[PDB]
Amino acid sequence: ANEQVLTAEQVIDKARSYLSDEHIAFVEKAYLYAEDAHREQYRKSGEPYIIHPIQVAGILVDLEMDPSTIAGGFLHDVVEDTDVTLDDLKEAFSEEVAMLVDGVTKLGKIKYKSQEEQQAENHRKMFVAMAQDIRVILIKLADRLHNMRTLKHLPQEKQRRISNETLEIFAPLAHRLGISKIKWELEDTALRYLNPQQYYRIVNLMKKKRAERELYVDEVVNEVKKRVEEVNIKADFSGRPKHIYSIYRKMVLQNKQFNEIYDLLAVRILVNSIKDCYAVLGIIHTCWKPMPGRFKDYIAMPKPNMYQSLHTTVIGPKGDPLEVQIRTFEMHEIAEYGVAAHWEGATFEKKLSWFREILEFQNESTDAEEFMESLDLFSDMVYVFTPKGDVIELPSGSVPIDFSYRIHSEIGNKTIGAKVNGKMVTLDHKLRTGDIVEILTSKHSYGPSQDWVKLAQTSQAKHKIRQFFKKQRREENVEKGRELVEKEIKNLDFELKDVLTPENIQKVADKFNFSNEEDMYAAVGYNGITALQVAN
Amino acid sequence: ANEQVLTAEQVIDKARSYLSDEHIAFVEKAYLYAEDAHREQYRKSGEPYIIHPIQVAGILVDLEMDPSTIAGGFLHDVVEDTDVTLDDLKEAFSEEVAMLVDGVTKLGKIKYKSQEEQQAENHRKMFVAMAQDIRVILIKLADRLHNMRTLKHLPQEKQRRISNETLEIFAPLAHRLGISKIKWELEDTALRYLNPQQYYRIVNLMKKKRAERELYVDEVVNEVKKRVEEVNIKADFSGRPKHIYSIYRKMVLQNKQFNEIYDLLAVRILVNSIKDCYAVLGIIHTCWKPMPGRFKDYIAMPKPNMYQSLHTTVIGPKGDPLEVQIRTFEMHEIAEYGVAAHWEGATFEKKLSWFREILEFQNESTDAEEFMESLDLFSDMVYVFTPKGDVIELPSGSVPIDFSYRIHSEIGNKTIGAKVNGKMVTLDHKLRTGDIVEILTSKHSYGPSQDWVKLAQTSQAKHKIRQFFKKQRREENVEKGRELVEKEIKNLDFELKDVLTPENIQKVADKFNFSNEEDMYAAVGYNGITALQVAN
Ligand SMILES: [Mn+2]
Ligand SMILES: [Mn+2]
Repeated sequence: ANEQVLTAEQVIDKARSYLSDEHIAFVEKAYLYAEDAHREQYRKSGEPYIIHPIQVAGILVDLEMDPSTIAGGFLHDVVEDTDVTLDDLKEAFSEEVAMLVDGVTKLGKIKYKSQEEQQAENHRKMFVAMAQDIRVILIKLADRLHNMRTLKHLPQEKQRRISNETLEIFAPLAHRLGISKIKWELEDTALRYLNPQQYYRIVNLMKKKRAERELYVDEVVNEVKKRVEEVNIKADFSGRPKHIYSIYRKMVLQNKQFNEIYDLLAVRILVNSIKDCYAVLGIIHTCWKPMPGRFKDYIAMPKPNMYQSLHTTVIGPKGDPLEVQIRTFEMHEIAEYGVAAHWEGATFEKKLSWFREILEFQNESTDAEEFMESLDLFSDMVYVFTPKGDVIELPSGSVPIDFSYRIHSEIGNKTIGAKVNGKMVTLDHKLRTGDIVEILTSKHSYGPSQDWVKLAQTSQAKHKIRQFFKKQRREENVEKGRELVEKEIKNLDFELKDVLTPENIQKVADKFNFSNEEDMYAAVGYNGITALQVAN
Repeated sequence: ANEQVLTAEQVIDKARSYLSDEHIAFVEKAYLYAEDAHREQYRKSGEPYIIHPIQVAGILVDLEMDPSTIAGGFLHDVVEDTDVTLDDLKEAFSEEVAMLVDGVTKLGKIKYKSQEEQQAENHRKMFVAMAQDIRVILIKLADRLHNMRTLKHLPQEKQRRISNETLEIFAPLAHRLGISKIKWELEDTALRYLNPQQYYRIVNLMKKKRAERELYVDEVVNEVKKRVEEVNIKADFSGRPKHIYSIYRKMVLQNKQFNEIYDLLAVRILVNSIKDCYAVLGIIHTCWKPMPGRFKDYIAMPKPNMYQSLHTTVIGPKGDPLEVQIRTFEMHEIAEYGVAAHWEGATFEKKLSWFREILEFQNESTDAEEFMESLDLFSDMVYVFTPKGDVIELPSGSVPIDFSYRIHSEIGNKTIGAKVNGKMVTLDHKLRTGDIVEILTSKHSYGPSQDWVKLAQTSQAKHKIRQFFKKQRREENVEKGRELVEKEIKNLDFELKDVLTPENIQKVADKFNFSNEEDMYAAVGYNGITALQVAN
């Protein structure tokens, strides 16, 4: 059960799968240089020299990085391990590859610090100063990952020290950049050496219940898709296996004994848009009761490492907890491969600076690893729920009036009150995201008031209110131009015309050839003398 | 048939409908000052003095402008018409109101220019220099609108000269700012004096056919909503009456005789989102054949005056032409009341500068009033059609692979070719917006290739391709770890084990307690010696 060592041709072809011929030639020259560098110069364990740089470059290609990063990973242990120097590499390929390799070597030359967070900050500072980018950090993370994969050949004390350095520096740094695969693998492979007893205990504890958990998952997945595809929203997804080191992270927390750890490796749901995300949220909330306070909105409040999802723990099946996760495919790419997945005339000027800034804030974020509300009122769209499960979007600052007019026009016109998550609110009340809103309606009502056009936020609601008021004005002027001028014209003189009310007078009113007959009456709301002389 | 003169209390209450008490006090003080300014100082025609500023301020409130603009409209004819000077106004209220009133008066003091476009540019330059904003321009447009409304009391030559100045300067300027109501009213009321014969001819020509046109509309509206509400997308809308001066604009064009003017005052459709706009577009294209080249996308290529809609002329009912318009409610607010509808610590710094820039480009846009493709590849979402009418969104640069994977996962995996609007295209072909795409599918196919992950643009398609390749790798390693090691272990020695193939060896393979039994076979794709010794 050891994943094999890949050859160089496979890595070159997998890089060719997403690169052009020039980058392929660059990485091939780098590979040949790395081969000719350590020739007749092998490891202490007797294993060939090029296996380690080849695996580092393969892990880097697995992240699909820039060709300079892959060349540096091929040439990361060439300067101080062989006769080739830094000037040789700078003359060979470029100055940037030299910077990357020199940074990797410098971070290989580490120093002890009195404090732990301070040595983490020193490892961060070396990078940030020598490379605002992560290319050096990525190459070093690949080096450490391959070291963790081939650690069993080393003495046990060295194994434990390397695993400690990984758990205290490299794995939290990988978490800082959003690269989650490397984080999980480093954490698991470090716990395997630091505490093999707890590692295998967690493994064989997950073993017994993962069968009934697969059944729980399959059933909940089936029900979820059967109730989601009805609202005509497609979503490819699967179950999320909870990795071991997170189990130990919550396990060592004395309160969170393994039994009834409330996260129980629930299902993730990948979908196309954010509105679809919140629709799936509402559907899951309507299919099962959510546990209070167990909802986390990492979309409107993204994690500082760009993580973006939606977590909610519900009652679900027979088993009490299930913490469903919902995110989009871009959000999945981010939450999986961080900046490397994210990675214009010059696309490397603002990129590395923003990455340095996100790392300079993620240091403080790692000093307090949990929620630690960040920054905000930046989001423009709030997604509100209907009690049945439907989720509708509104501009931030929208009122329940906008909600009602978004549901239906007639439903909006006859609005009286509003209930936000079971609370009698005012129509002026602002709408947050996620809260469930239901409006009070009755056809026995005149309609809106003059204040509705002011306190509304959605343009649609304002438009419909203007339309309603204009219709009312038209009917008002028509009632005037019927009754008031039906008397005012010839109060006594039309007594015959009050006896005989024919349609020929309609025709003599049509010779004015205004827009409409209803308009023939509506114009009277302004002028009353025109039809006063043409009563003939 | 003359719309009445509104009082001051009505305008103050309508401003109160969307303002606070302080702005109401400001506009009330401005109104009282305007009343006491021209007291015992009436017009040449004998009409009271305050009617004109009151109507100007009422038109400004109808646009719901800032209180300073309404105060200036109340006080636009106070400086040079009364004893009150500019310093009096500057000491009374502020410096900004003084700037606005002085600009209005300066543009009332106009100069003749040798060229027509040059005098239009002079009228633009006076504004832009004295006010990068439109507040002065808005007050002057309201002044000119009220002058056009009360023009019948003036001599005919003065009527025609004022209407000419309106048609050559004020109406095109209102069009420059996107304010369309004022543009239409000014154009119609100017054509009424400049060419009453053609005005009333167009009126009584529209009269005869507008009945059958109302029938055509009602029927098309009914069919459209009946076929749109089925796809579960709501849209409030109505018919769009074609104003008279546009009829004359196309009529004076010798080719476009009134008969079969291809625009025939078709229906507009207001909807919530842009995706809904293009969905309505596809539905209308599937219900009736579109006329070639009669489609205009003013959403992806907005008019320089911020106009944003979607026009398409189709065959429709018995009658040959019908040019349906589709836009959102924000787009409707824009296309109706321009910048005044559009109108942060300081919200007036960038606003007026951007408005000045849009006017400095709309001058050139008015020198060539028609399409005049502007700027671009700025839009991020391309909306593609399915031949049935469904419209799906993609990121710009998406390939038909992304389209197929967006339709369905299985449909995507078995993709072979693609047809864009009836043309056999490559899967590498980039997708424009609006074109109809249909992919070729067949379950007799292995699946994607290594190039698909590269040339795809949607993250969802890349994710599904990675998943497919990983499933194939798993099954490949399982086939290996069945056959190759089923022989390689004990080629002759397991002849008994080839005779007896029981499930107890499955149990001795389960004592390794790896993840899954399928994983018990999949791990053999890397290591083949572990199960070689435990054949017992
Ligand atoms: Mn190394
Ligand atoms: Mn005036």
